[PDB]
Amino acid sequence: NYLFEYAPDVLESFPNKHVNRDYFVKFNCPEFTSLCPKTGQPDFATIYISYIPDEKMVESKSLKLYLFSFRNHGDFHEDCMNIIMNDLIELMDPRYIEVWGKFTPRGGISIDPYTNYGKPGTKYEKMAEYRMMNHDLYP
Amino acid sequence: NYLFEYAPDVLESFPNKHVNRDYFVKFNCPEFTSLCPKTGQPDFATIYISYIPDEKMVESKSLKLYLFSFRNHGDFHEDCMNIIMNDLIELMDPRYIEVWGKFTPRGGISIDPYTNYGKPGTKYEKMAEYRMMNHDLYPETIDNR
Amino acid sequence: NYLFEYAPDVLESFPNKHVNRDYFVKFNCPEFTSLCPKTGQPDFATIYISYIPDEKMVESKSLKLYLFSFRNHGDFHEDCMNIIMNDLIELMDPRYIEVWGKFTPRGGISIDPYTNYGKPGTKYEKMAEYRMMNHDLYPETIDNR
Amino acid sequence: NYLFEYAPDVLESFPNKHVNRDYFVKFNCPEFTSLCPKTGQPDFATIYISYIPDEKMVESKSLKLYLFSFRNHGDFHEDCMNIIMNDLIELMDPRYIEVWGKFTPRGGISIDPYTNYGKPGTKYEKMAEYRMMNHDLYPETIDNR
Amino acid sequence: NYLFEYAPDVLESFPNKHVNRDYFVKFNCPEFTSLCPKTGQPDFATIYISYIPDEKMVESKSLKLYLFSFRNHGDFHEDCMNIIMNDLIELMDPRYIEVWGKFTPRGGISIDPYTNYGKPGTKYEKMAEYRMMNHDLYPETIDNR
Amino acid sequence: NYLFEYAPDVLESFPNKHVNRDYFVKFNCPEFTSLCPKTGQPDFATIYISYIPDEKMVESKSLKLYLFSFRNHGDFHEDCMNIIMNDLIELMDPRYIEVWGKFTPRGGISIDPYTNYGKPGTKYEKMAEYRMMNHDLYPETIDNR
Amino acid sequence: NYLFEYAPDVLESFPNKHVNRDYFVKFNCPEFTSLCPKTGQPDFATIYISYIPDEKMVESKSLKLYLFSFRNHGDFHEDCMNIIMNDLIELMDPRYIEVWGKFTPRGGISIDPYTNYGKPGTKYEKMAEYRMMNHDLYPETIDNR
Amino acid sequence: NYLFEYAPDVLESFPNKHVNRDYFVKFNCPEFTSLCPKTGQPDFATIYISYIPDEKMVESKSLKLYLFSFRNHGDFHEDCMNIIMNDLIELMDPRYIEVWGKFTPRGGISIDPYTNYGKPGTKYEKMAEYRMMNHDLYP
Amino acid sequence: NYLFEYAPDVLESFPNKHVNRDYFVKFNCPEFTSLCPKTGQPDFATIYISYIPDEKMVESKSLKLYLFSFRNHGDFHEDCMNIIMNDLIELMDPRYIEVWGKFTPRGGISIDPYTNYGKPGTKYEKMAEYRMMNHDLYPETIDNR
Amino acid sequence: NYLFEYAPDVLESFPNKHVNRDYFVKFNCPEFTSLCPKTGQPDFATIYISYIPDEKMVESKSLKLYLFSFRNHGDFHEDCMNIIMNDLIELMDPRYIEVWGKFTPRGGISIDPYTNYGKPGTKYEKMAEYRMMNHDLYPETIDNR
Ligand SMILES: *C(=N)c1c[nH]c2nc(N)[nH]c(=O)c12
Ligand SMILES: *C(=N)c1c[nH]c2nc(N)[nH]c(=O)c12
Ligand SMILES: *C(=N)c1c[nH]c2nc(N)[nH]c(=O)c12
Ligand SMILES: *C(=N)c1c[nH]c2nc(N)[nH]c(=O)c12
Ligand SMILES: *C(=N)c1c[nH]c2nc(N)[nH]c(=O)c12
Ligand SMILES: *C(=N)c1c[nH]c2nc(N)[nH]c(=O)c12
Ligand SMILES: *C(=N)c1c[nH]c2nc(N)[nH]c(=O)c12
Ligand SMILES: *C(=N)c1c[nH]c2nc(N)[nH]c(=O)c12
Ligand SMILES: [Mg+2]
Ligand SMILES: [Mg+2]
Ligand SMILES: [Mg+2]
Ligand SMILES: [Mg+2]
Ligand SMILES: [Mg+2]
Ligand SMILES: [Mg+2]
Ligand SMILES: [Mg+2]
Ligand SMILES: [Mg+2]
Repeated sequence: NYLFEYAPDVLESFPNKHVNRDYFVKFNCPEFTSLCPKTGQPDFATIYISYIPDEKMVESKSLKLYLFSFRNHGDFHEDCMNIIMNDLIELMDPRYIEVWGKFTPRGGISIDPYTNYGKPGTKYEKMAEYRMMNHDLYP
Repeated sequence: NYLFEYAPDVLESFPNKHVNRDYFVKFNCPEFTSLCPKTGQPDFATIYISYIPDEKMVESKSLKLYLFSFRNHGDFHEDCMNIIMNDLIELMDPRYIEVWGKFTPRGGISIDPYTNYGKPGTKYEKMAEYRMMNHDLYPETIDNR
Repeated sequence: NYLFEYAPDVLESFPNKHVNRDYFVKFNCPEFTSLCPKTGQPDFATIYISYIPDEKMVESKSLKLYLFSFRNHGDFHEDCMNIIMNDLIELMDPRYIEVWGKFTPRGGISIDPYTNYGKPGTKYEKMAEYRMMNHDLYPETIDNR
Repeated sequence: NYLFEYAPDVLESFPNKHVNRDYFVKFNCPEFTSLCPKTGQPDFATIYISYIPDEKMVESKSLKLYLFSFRNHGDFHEDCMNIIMNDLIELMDPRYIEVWGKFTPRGGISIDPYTNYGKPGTKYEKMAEYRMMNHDLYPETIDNR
Repeated sequence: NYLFEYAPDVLESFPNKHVNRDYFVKFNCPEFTSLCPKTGQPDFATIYISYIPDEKMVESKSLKLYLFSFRNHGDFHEDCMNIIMNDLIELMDPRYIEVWGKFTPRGGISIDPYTNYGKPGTKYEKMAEYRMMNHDLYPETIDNR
Repeated sequence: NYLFEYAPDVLESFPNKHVNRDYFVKFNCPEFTSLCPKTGQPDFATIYISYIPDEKMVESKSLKLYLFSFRNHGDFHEDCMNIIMNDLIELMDPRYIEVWGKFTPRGGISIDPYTNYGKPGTKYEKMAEYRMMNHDLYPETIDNR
Repeated sequence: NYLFEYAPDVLESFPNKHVNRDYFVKFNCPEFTSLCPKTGQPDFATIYISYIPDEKMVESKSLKLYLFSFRNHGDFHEDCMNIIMNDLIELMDPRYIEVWGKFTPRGGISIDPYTNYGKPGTKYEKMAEYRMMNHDLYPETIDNR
Repeated sequence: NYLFEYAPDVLESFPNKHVNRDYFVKFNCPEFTSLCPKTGQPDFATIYISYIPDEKMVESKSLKLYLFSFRNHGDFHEDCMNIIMNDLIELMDPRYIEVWGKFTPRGGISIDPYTNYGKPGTKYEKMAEYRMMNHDLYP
Repeated sequence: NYLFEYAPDVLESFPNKHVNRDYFVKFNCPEFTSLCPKTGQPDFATIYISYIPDEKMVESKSLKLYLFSFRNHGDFHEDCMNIIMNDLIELMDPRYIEVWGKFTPRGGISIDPYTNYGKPGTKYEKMAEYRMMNHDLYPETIDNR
Repeated sequence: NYLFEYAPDVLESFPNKHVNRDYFVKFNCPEFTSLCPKTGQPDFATIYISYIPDEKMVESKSLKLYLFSFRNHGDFHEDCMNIIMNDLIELMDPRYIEVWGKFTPRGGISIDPYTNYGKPGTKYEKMAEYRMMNHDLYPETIDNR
């Protein structure tokens, strides 16, 4: 009973009851897999998704169906992370978000795509830039 | 007989005998459990609470009884952490507090909410903000085993 | 072009380099996944496969593909570990084989099936029998994280 | 929506498609909790349950509900392990089963009861006596942390 | 209040509801401490106590009270493991019991006494001998850190 | 003989032969134990104490004697880490010092107090604040085993 | 001032208060050091001694002083283990003793001598022989790190 | 200053001062390497050597030069172990000996050659057979 | 046909698949060995090599061979780790590279050299500089076994 | 044949063939032992020594003899770490050095002194202050075993 072709319509949110404070929520996602765009051969990752909400929070079970909808779909690793992040923004429009994918290595290349976004003009935009900068120093 | 419905009133406090300095007290709470509000399904976590006290300290036995009262209480994980923190800010009026909840997976996915608080306009507010900006730069590895 | 419906036909063998000898060959697959028959929801495991060949060895590439062929097959985990063992037995006529499966949890519970075989009448059958009587005397610590 | 008063009847089985082979299945159950009989206070454990089937497997979702069904039932740990074992023997009439429960400490002491059973008059009874007599020759280091 | 000088009387038992089976129960006890009989200097150990009950079980809190009773009691470690064993034999009349204590080092050398018992005349007696013959065949690495 | 009620006087110091440099010395102290002030029930912790000396160092055996002096002394853990810190500040007048205690759990919850200090007015004072601001950013996994 | 030349005379013993049963006492001795007889080069080991006592027990402090006396004493590792055991058989007249020495590598190569002894014509002689026949069936992994 | 072509003459022994008792000595040897006989490509192992002496013991430093003398020599893994064991017998003529080589795996094959020998006719001959039998059950 | 005298010429490169990106590529060599210049005696290590490519990647086969070419080269370990880094830099023009070396002990002491580089002027040079300032803040426990 | 009374003069250096690059070299030294100054009793440690060279490397065989040279010399642990650091600064005049000593426990307490140095007025002095101020933010678990 499961969309395994790409399905952002599945994502869902509930209100944040604590808009006064900045807090962090992290989803750990070790069951992520999707198709590789050229070969067609499955790829696998743990996805770590962290966000500071503004007014809307993503619902867990809807994030899980969302993540499954990748199982039978192909696009690259970097884009894949931007896709996930952008839908999550579209969904929540949060103060801050980051999506870090850790793919099983293939040739010694730990292909570990990292993206983030802070709300434009705000102190989050600078936190993005700062966290991004940090990311490489010890990934 | 224990009360397993939500009970902020249990919480008790005693005077900090060492107000003149900043120190950190941590509680490790591996035995935490509650209900998913939509499902009724139980959910489990380890909660870390750390706080620099001002004039009042939380008494452990009461923190135990307080965390038990979640046992048959539905709420989303993110709310619980915020609610636990608020009851503690209300009881204690701390310089600084953080509550970090690490829940066991559902549907493959586990939720780690982290909230903090510094006393407004003080060096602790800026502290809350530095530890938020910097929270979890190096996320630990999670395989669900 | 990869088959994501169950596909035994993709398994291939080659001549064992030392028939003279008993050596274990070990395969370790951290990315097996299949469907769960009741609900359609995906399942995840690391499969450990060890065997002592007679004349034939499984071509390690083709085993990878074989395992990916489970990605849309729907079966229970116990059954899967037995299908994989059987298919490998049919392909290879091994002296000894075992397949151990470590699933990620569902509902808080994870399921580790372990199945073995040794050639009937041989000391390999004695070996499989002893390994079953002694399997997992000390289960590893599991907290779903 | 869920039963949390003790309910054996929630247990479900399905046929073993591989009756003619001995294999092991393990359930890791890190989310168990019940009440202490005198005090009323919550107990916590990881339960490991490994069993060899004959004709009936226990369905995991149903084992889940069955384990939940202990959240508000009080019993001593030793009892609980034997009750769980007994309701699983009832349900499935298996060749061999073991239940090993590892509880969080109280008063500094933690209690880890281990119970097994092999179908009487068979090699499995001997496996039980063997696994019992060799039980925990090397107990894992415990420091309560 | 809490008796800190030695106290067998505290120990309490309750019937075994499952006498018709053999099962093990273990107590992990990482908080034990006692006195050295010449010097008067405290010593510390983790004690493991595993036993197969017959009709009576030891009540957990009474055990914590019984082990507290060594806090200001002088004895050598070898004697303490035996005394502890004897008081529990006397209270319980168990089918089998063992007491393994791991002490923290002194002058560079730690002492790990291990004593057991089985009901004289029975298969449990032979158990004790087997477990004693085979005790600690692979001793763990200790580096005093 | 050995004083088991609290005793600052025992502490002793000796000159630092290397005052013209900053260096750290740590004491690992896994054998500490004390009383709970309402109940009277013993508690246990590993305490880490690290400090940067100025002119005086703490003499190791005197420290063991000083920590013994809490064995029959009632206090809460938060106060003990501070008292310990104050007696060593008073004895030593160190450039920097911290005392981190990790207690064993009670009713499921362990308390890890962390306090520090640096000479007021100096760069060490800023050290203390930095180490306090950045304390325990990644708290360790505790499961009470 | 301590004596660091070989000194069997230091060893002291006290009565076993529990002669009526067989129990094992283990000493972990991580701090053992001596000299290579040809080189003068110091050599280091961890020694495990385990023994079922008869009427006499070795006193730890004396075992400490005894093992120190190797500090400036040359002998091959295999001899030391045999000599340590003999001094202990001479002092104690035990039912059973084993001494297992694990030395740190020289020239890439480390030497693990293991010796044992059962009281002649008794069930302990047969014990010495069973634990010799079976010694180290599963050697632990050594990489020199 | 080191024989790296095969050199059994290097081995050396000293008397056993305790001929009354059966005891075990084990050498752990993680620095073993030699040449593979066909390809010519280096192979690597930990060698665990255990013996119960009779009257003569092997000297450590001479066992180390002996082991080095393999560095530049080629023969198979199984033979290699029998070679080491046989020289050690020739040297010591012990009550019991076993040589277990654990080579870095190459294709998933843990090529872990195990040989032993008990003194012919004695209770060691049966201990050999028994330990050999044990070896496979959990190697 | 393999060269066992030092042979840089055997290293080969290929086009980086994602120049667009920063990914670490990691090589892990558990079987490096070379000669020690003073004494002629062989030396052993595990070499860890990580780098961020620009346009070129080292062909992993040829790196294996390159490393085997040290088998009769005589040099110190610090020098070796630098020769290997240099040769890799010359071959690949990497953005960032580091080589960490873990030798087996000689005389009781083991030597772990660590060397890095980042393209001069780039943020990679900032990266190498920070990694050197922060390298091995917590050395792993080493007991030569 | 060997010096075991303290002897700085045994230290030897050789030129750095890679002067124009900062790199780290670590010495793991698990075999260290000295005498306690008052008691006369043997002390034991693992010493970690990491340093960045300028023009002179310390030769390891000579560091070996230098460390042996402490076997019969008495000093306190804190002193010994500073003496070792100082004789190594003398010998090599390096960009940066640290000596971290981890000693076996006495009276329950073990002492782990950490000392560093960066060449004064340079970036290395800042690295020392940094590595000092961030020293041991997470102390390793110690249980004395
Ligand atoms: C149940 N506890 C539950 C169900 N869906 C959830 N979504 C989020 N974000 N958090 C929860 O705690 C959820
Ligand atoms: C889904 N795969 C599923 C649902 N219930 C199960 N029960 C058992 N025993 N095994 C499974 O794989 C199950
Ligand atoms: C509470 N669960 C409790 C209290 N006392 C106990 N004693 C034993 N043996 N087992 C328990 O589970 C106990
Ligand atoms: C003190 N507890 C002490 C001192 N010496 C001892 N020797 C032995 N064997 N056992 C002890 O418990 C000892
Ligand atoms: C007993 N030691 C005890 C009981 N309750 C406590 N609460 C706090 N906060 N600290 C303690 O040390 C406590
Ligand atoms: C020095 N301790 C040394 C030198 N050679 C030895 N050979 C053997 N077998 N044992 C030793 O302890 C040796
Ligand atoms: C032999 N390789 C050797 C001998 N002495 C050494 N000293 C140092 N520092 N490094 C080495 O590789 C050495
Ligand atoms: C013995 N080595 C000893 C005795 N007391 C000591 N105190 C300190 N601080 N350091 C030591 O190394 C000590
Ligand atoms: Mg995990
Ligand atoms: Mg885990
Ligand atoms: Mg623990
Ligand atoms: Mg240890
Ligand atoms: Mg733990
Ligand atoms: Mg090791
Ligand atoms: Mg080691
Ligand atoms: Mg330890």
